[PDB]
Amino acid sequence: QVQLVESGPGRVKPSQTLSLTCTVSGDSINSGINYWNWIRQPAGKELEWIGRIFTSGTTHYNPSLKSRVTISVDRSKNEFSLTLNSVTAADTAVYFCGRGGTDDYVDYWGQGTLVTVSSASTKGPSVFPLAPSSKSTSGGTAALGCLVKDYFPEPVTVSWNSGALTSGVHTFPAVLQSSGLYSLSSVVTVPSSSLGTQTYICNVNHKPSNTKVDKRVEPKSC
Amino acid sequence: LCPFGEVFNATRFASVYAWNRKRISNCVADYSVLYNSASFSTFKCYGVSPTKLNDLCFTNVYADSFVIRGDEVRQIAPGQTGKIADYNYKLPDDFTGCVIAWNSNNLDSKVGGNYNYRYRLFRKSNLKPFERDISTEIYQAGSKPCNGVEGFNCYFPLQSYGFQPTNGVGYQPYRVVVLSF
Amino acid sequence: AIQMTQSPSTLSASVGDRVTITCRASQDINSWLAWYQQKPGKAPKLLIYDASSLHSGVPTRFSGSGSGTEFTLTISSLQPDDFASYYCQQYKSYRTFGRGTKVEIKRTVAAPSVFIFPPSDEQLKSGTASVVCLLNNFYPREAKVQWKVDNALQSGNSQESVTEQDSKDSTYSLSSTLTLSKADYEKHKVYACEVTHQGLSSPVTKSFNRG
Ligand SMILES: *[C@@H]1O[C@H](CO)[C@@H](O)[C@H](O)[C@H]1NC(C)=O
Repeated sequence: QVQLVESGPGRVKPSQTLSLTCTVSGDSINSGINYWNWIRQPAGKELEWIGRIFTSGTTHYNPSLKSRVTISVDRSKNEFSLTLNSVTAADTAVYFCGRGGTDDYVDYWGQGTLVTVSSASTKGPSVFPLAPSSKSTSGGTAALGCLVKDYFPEPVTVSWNSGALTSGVHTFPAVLQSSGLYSLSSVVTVPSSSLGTQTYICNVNHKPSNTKVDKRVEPKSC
Repeated sequence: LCPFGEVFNATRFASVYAWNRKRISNCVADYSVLYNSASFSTFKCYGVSPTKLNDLCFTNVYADSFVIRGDEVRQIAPGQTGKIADYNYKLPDDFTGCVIAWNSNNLDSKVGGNYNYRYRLFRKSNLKPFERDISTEIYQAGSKPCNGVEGFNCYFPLQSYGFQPTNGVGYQPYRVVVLSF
Repeated sequence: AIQMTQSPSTLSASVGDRVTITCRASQDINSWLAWYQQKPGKAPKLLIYDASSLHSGVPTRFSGSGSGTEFTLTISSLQPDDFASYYCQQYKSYRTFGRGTKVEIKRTVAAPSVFIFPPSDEQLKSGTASVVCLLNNFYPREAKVQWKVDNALQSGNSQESVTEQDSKDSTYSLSSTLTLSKADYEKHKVYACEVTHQGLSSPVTKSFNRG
């Protein structure tokens, strides 16, 4: 079957030109009746069709992006790529490529790549403990966690006790603060009777900055 | 009952180069009830009378459906020449059937242009009757080989009708159904 | 452009129910519609095209109907694999998508466990205080988190985050983070988040005094 893989820099700067390439394997780009598409999906929003390229080179664009979008084909490498210039912060989204046997829908899709648009460059996160207190204990169950604050770009990965603790873990989706930096919190509910006998360590990993932090969360009596 | 409704009332039609064909047998055919609507802008039978179908028993009925331009509907007849008759769909000289075409500007025309419908523009020879050519090989109109890439003397063999609702009746899409008895 | 209005926004269902999702076009699109399914984090999957034609490999419990301006995707017997989001795309004039419909797992009303975390001393040394309010394992998703600082209602300095529905107990978790400067944090004593939810007869308030 047709397999499509997206590649490109995920940290383009504003007003620059975003470029992404889709590697087509299993089927040819310059033969048959195929419509090689680009579709983007902002976080928490619906899909938006960018444009298409037919196997003959003819392109068709979403009218809203027609003036900024150019989709080309590299027939030697059997790839097709998308260029979006004058990029603003509203172009941050997950970009899929896809094949379609018609100029109507898309039946094959790629895994999708994340492209972030911001002026703030890469920054590692600061990990702060969410200590379990009397106010953070309801009955025999206590709540503790870690605050992964002020990092860029997405994503971070949080595990507890190097993966030995998974039950009751709630890692919340990050929120884009007004400072252009992402913040995230990961919590876990544990029995109250273990707050001094069991060690709880959140393992924060932010590969875009090569940051690895192990934060030990201990209770706070006050 | 014969599934003539599926052929005529199909939501999507085929391109003329890859024309659909549906074999129809072993059923009761409402022949005289096919031409009860005034929607058909072209109804031409060759070799059979459209009124004498209800009293005729046939072994097979082949329904060939596709979409072409309005000015090219005149080519869907025996002994015709052009681009649709020579490179896309060819009827034999002793053709025994009926050609039914109607304007479909509502469905097969889109504001930004409907590019799903295509026709074969280049071919080294004419088609034999009822031959379907669906190859997308780069046409070498000239000396140097093409190696699968278009350039000088190398062209893509399938052009698309830019179907828009603003086009004249001679360039609007027409859905054709060729019944062969 | 043609605008696709999809209804309902969110939909609660149980395994085996009959799910109906409607899509409405701003103008006549004939039968040129498509239906996609998308699970969080993965690529969309094509279900229906031409409004009623099933894509190859799609289970037969999916069915598409409607033409003109009204379209309906119907799932006869819902299954755990079908809990995802569904989009309708027209292709009458270019390609426009609807905002989508989420099919969630229905369960009994569950009240949230409310926790509150003052800012750590390590963060306060940086000059910023982040107060975290946690709502644990509730249903339905609708919940209000009201911040109160010295009994003054706060708004404009807090952000929320909701987890996807847990695939086991079908509950949601919410994390609301209040952010002040260290100087502003030391201007007040009482910090509280007041939680209102269907499973709570009266709003629950967790609070601490700075110190
Ligand atoms: C197509 O459907 C209509 C009803 O919507 C029917 O009247 C007509 O006869 C059908 N077409 C044919 C060729 O029977």
